[PDB]
Amino acid sequence: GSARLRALRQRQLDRAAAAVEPDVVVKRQEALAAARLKMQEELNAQVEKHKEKLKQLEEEKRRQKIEMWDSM
Amino acid sequence: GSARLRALRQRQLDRAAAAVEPDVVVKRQEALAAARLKMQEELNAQVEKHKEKLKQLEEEKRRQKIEMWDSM
Ligand SMILES: [Cl-]
Ligand SMILES: [Cl-]
Ligand SMILES: [Cl-]
Ligand SMILES: [Cl-]
Repeated sequence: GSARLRALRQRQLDRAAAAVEPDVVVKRQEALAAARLKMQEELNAQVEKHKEKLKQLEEEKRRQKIEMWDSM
Repeated sequence: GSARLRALRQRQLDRAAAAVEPDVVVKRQEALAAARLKMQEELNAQVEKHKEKLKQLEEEKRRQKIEMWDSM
């Protein structure tokens, strides 16, 4: 071994432990939570868009029937 | 006037009346009804597709929540 290698190991240990230090853990959670919020906003907007489309399609179905009876 | 013009008028009258002759009326109705059936089949398939999408989006919303609680 050597002094340089012993220093390298210690720095690797510092890096390995840093992944789960409290500042890192909270920042990484905040990043995950912000991504989840964005994705929930997008899912919600899609849900509303599909509901609106279903409303419109039902109205077109009703119109097709009325139109027929009107044309008689 | 003239014989050719009197014949032309009579043929125009035949054409004008032909639009509402019974064979024409039934064939034109069958064309309208076949178009309506096609459009109703397409509306119905769209309705089912949007319902399926809504089902999937609701499942993704639920998954996002479970995943969070699981990650704690
Ligand atoms: Cl470590
Ligand atoms: Cl849509
Ligand atoms: Cl006529
Ligand atoms: Cl869809």
